[PDB]
Amino acid sequence: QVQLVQSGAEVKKPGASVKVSCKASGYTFTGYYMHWVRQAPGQGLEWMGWINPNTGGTNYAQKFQGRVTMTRDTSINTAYMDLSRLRSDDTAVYYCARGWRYSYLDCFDPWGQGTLVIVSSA
Amino acid sequence: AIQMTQSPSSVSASVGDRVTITCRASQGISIWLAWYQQKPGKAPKLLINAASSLQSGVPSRFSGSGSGTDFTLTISSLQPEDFATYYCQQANSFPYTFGQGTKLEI
Amino acid sequence: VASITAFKSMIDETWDKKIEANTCISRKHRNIIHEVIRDFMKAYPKMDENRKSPLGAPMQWLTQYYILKNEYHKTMLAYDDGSLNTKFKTLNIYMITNVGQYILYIVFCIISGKNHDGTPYIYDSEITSNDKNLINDRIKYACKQILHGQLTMALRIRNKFMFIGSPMYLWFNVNGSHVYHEIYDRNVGFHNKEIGRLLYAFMYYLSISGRFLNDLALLKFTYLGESWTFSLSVPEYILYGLGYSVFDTIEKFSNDAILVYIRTNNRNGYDYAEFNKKGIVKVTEDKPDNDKRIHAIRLINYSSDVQHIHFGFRNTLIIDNECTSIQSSAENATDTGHHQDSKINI
Repeated sequence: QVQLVQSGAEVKKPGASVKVSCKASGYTFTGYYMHWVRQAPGQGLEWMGWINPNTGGTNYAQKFQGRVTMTRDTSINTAYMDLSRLRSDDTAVYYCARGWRYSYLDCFDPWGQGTLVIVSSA
Repeated sequence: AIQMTQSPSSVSASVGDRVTITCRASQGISIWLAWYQQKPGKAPKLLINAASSLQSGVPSRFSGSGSGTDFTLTISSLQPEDFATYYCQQANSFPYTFGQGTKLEI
Repeated sequence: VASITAFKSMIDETWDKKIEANTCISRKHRNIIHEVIRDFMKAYPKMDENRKSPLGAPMQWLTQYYILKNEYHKTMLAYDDGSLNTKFKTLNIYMITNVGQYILYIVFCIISGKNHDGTPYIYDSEITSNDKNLINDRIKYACKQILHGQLTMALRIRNKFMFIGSPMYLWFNVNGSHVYHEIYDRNVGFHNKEIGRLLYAFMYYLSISGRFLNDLALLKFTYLGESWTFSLSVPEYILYGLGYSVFDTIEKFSNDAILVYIRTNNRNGYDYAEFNKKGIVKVTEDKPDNDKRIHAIRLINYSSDVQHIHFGFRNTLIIDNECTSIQSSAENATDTGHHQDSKINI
């Protein structure tokens, strides 16, 4: 079964950085685009970008430009997302979403588990 | 950014009815629309791709249609497992903007 | 920089090879030319808002105001003391007798935005002109002049497989049928089977399939805002001339299965990826070297008529490396050797 196990919830501070992992299993990690979509509490979905595991290229959204560095390690089929300059509005459930088919940059399936990155000063 | 707007933000329905969800786009997005289903506390699940094609494992009661800036997701007979939040997703122009969401209640 | 180095090496290596009968440009050199054109397009993708074309015409690759601002053009002209630029100034249409001279002249005329006469494609004072007829006539004249000059060289030097296709931005609202019925109406010699066969295949395909096919399109390309819709099989020469690559954005509007050829293998065959679903297709595989990159898409369907079904055969969808084995005519077309091919998306 195609599975996308993510990291646990991280309680970070403003101005820090968060690295959310995404381990893939059940399918060939290269050949399927890995997308990152976050969901703010009480709000909708926001798209951050995709990373091609076979080549290493990326295409980030303009809103998340200069803050997201999507790296991958093909030895563990693991996808990494790093978000710097964490403001108070970055608290969301960060999902990693595989493409719905082989090299299809259209739709996302499955969507993983999610990581509740809580950025607060408490 | 191509904004996606979903009209029936709250659609109450019962088991055995027909529900229609409409997703209008600001600009023409061709046939590239994806419908999702997010039950509370769980990850979203894709149900229809390319606005007219059902994904594998999705029941046949779901049926999508539309082109240009008008789209429609139709449930022929509602089931107790179909009460969730539904999202659109355009892919014609980056970034891939989702919708606000439509929730079904009993 | 790598594309410019490959261009220099190709020009230096092919500067003494004489254009003869049954000569052809190798796959490595074609990929070098393709990469040069793509990098020239990518260096200045969009246009400044101060000088914007209201018609949507791609002025960023046709106007001298944007060519001299392009950094790739400056680097190409000043790579090694302008050695390529110095050789360019002693080349014209009626003096080329070498393959390297042909390649240098055509590519430098394409990337400098100048016709073979010497005039620019679109003048700097006509960027914001709303006259559709003027801009359309300029673009069609540029494309037709490139193709005519290549066919004139083909007639003069009696060559058969010399082909540098006009890029995608020189086909803005340009009817392919008009181009074919204006170039081949005169110079009946062009109709000879020994003169200009690859150009004939390039122009005949674009005369039966338009740029935009509306709801009849089964495939669509996209590269820096330039789109093209295909309903039949797309051979290698069409994608090579237009400038599209299989690693670009490909949009499938039908459930028909396509075979996207990406590279060649060690068993004298071709590796392909098969897609049979609606959606946006972008090949995740790494870009091969310039000697092993192939751009061809074959539609596995029976809806296409038998009149133009010969384009989907293996030996004509991909240009053969051997010059004498290149198949372009409908009568001389074979579909053999699928054992040598392999599947990459298993």
